[PDB]
Amino acid sequence: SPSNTDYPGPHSFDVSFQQSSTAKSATWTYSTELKKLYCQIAKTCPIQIKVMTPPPQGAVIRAMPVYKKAEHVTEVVKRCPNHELSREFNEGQIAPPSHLIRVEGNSHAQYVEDPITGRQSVLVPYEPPQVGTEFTTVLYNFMCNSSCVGGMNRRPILIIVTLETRDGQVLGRRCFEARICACPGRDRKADEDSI
Amino acid sequence: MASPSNTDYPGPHSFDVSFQSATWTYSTELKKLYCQIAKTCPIQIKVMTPPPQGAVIRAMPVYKKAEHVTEVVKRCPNHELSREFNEGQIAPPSHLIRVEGNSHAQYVEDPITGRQSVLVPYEPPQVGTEFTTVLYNFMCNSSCVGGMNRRPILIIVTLETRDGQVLGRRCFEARICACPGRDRKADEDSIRK
Amino acid sequence: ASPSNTDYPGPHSFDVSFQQSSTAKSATWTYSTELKKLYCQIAKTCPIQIKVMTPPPQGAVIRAMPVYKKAEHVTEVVKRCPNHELSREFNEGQIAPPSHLIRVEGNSHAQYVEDPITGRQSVLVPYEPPQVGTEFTTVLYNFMCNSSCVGGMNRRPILIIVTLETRDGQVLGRRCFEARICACPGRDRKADEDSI
Amino acid sequence: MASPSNTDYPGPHSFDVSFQATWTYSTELKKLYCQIAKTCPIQIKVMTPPPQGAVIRAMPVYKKAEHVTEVVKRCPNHELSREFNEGQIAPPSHLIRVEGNSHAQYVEDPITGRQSVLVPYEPPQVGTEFTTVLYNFMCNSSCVGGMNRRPILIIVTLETRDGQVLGRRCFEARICACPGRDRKADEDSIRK
DNA sequence: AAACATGTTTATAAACATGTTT
DNA sequence: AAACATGTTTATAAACATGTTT
Ligand SMILES: [Zn+2]
Ligand SMILES: [Zn+2]
Ligand SMILES: [Zn+2]
Ligand SMILES: [Zn+2]
Repeated sequence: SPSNTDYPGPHSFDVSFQQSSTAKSATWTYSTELKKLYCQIAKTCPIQIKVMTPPPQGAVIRAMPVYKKAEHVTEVVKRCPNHELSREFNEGQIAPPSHLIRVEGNSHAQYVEDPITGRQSVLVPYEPPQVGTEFTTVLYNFMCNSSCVGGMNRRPILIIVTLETRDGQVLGRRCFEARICACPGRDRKADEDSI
Repeated sequence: MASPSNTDYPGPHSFDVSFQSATWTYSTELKKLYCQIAKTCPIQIKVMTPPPQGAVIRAMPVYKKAEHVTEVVKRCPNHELSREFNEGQIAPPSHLIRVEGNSHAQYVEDPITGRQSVLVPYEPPQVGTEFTTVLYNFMCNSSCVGGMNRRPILIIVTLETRDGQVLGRRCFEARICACPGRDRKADEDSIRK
Repeated sequence: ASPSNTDYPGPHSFDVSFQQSSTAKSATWTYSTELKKLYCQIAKTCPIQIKVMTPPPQGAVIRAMPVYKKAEHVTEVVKRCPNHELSREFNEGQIAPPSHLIRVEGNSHAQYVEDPITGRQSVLVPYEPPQVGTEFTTVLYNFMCNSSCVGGMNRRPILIIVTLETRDGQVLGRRCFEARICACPGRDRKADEDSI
Repeated sequence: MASPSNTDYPGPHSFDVSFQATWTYSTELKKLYCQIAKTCPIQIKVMTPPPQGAVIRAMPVYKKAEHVTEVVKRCPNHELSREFNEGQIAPPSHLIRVEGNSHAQYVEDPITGRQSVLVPYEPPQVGTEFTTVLYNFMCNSSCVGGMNRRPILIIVTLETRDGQVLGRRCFEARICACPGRDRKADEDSIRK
């Protein structure tokens, strides 16, 4: 299984989320001390990338899902069959109906599965912020609820975004739990009460 | 052309269907069958004069709401592809309604309407019995995402002639779920408005 | 392959049967004819009647072997549970291997055997014709583990396979019957009868 | 010698035992009802600190005189089972085990053949009034081959580093399948 | 024999978790 | 959001099966 350990690296690589509009019906929200994303299915979710020094030639940013619990870590993460086949979300998407993770607003994006692992992930060429901007925004879409039967089956997962060299070297990586549900607002308020 | 009818029609042979926290339960006041997925479901048929020769009983599911009638009812992709319930089995894996215990049961998909249904040759009751029994199994919960997506359905059981002329028709709403008992009691308290 | 339980009267019209089952409510054993099933308490002796219409061969013998009733289990040797195999109780000064489920009492020539390859256990007795004026040869069998014995039969129904053989193991006839070793044969048998 | 004593003896340190479902304890019948191998929390209480190598021994013994002379052990079935016996420091025969303590030491008297398990005594956590020991019982009271439904007592003894008994408390233990059911049973049974 | 004892199974019912509708 | 809807998981109680005691 792939590594899920925070490694800032040579470019002080960092992933973060802008203000999570706590306005009750927020399409997504992020608990900072739970290191957890609560996101509605398919809704666009913006991620902030910061680097302390410019990364290499054609570096890239990959996002890969994986289960949190040890008993499952071995199993790939993809869209439950019902969602892989249904008409919605698939209309005419340049992504494979299997991949739980999609990127938005970036035609240079490229999806991929590994023959040896059969692990699914999406890659995007790194691109420095625009003038007077501190972050580089990547737009993500999560295609299955974390409770789809025949898929995540209510099994927690976590996103492992990593920065890499044009040819695979791991320049840095960060991770956060991701619960893609219907009421990120409620499911977060509640999780913050279990303690 | 139009969506299959759902109006009760006893017909020349006075054709009628009826039912005898168990596997299922049937509300007569709501004419609605509550039942667990894939569990066996006994339906009693009754005629007052013998149907013709190759007379058959066909069961077809159709959405209840006008908003959905035109869409064929089928199993959700999950279940249609799952090995569970489809291993040793002659029913095409997509058909919602199957009938167990009758080798002559034939499943059919309309070549033009795309609609699916299962027939069973008509056979009078056993001697000293007043009811011919048919055993249905329903293969998807009403709530199956990808399938019924919780849209209610009607079961249209129709007595026909060897060559598909309808001679009788009875209909009932079917709610395949995990807790027929609970849910039925819910619907019953709901009208206790 | 898992030993044959097919009824086969053979050339000598081999047949096993039971005398009065004395119901008594407290019998040490009882036998249902309609269920072909023997009910009997652990270790209590069990008289079984053998009949033949023509004398069997020379070294002709009678072997009794337990085997599981259900296909799902038929491949597992039937033996005593560890508890009873290790216990001093019943193994006191017996000539019989402590692991063997079926024993025979009142016969010095009785001989226990484990198949080197199959590892199956059985007990044989040299067949002897009945005493003068008696129609049946009698064989006293003992069953050393209840059925519900944990780590042993663990409530898995068995069948006993009594067989008539030639001195050299050729089967001359074979009969079978289920065998439920319990504490209240009277109750359990009535139970099975109401059940139907 | 004679069979191990079972009379409560608080002793110089006011040694006492108590209990705060997988288990339940009847105070009127001084009896513990609990499921097999499941974890059992027992609360030790003293009023002054015991000596140095002070230990807490737990030893099981038959309740009835008809059986006291017999050592209480696991039935051959469980003793030989892979179940509960895989990675274990406790001998597979020992009925009582202690979980959550690497210092726990199992002993079998060379002469009496009796088996128990000791745990070094350590005072409660700061702000806590009780030292807690976690015990596991590896056979059902009913195990054929073993207890064979014969009732047993648990003799928890506070001892000197060299085994001189300093304190002693006892309680009957019934390891069964439904502690709730059985306790209610005995309870209704005496209410008669 | 009748009543009890005691580990397993079966049945019922709440409590959960989480998506949709009012 | 507040309420509901609807499959799962947990908790409880009965019912069983079967050996012992009275
Ligand atoms: Zn999905
Ligand atoms: Zn389905
Ligand atoms: Zn045994
Ligand atoms: Zn045991």
